[PDB]
Amino acid sequence: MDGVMSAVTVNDDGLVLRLYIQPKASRDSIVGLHGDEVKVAITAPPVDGQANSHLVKFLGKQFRVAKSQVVIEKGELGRHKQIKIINPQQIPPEVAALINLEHHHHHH
Repeated sequence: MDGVMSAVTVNDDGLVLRLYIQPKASRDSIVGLHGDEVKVAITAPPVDGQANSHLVKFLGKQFRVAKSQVVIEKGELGRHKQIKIINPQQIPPEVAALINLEHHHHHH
């Protein structure tokens, strides 16, 4: 929106995943990843029970963590999503690109 650039935060417990869920796409594909936001299209119906199931899955699977480690801080009923990964086990490059800083400047 202005000058902040967010989408995820690394606390002292794990990491937060804040993106914009887009249900009724056709396939769980991240084709709307923004430099300041993240837009993923899940192929889940307009109901949470079905979407939420996919949500806890996509992460729980891709992150391989746990459902007890995946806390939805917001999005339960909104396109927005704020999942929290406690005791992370596997972090995809996607979120790593902002944590691993793929940039360099002859730093020591």
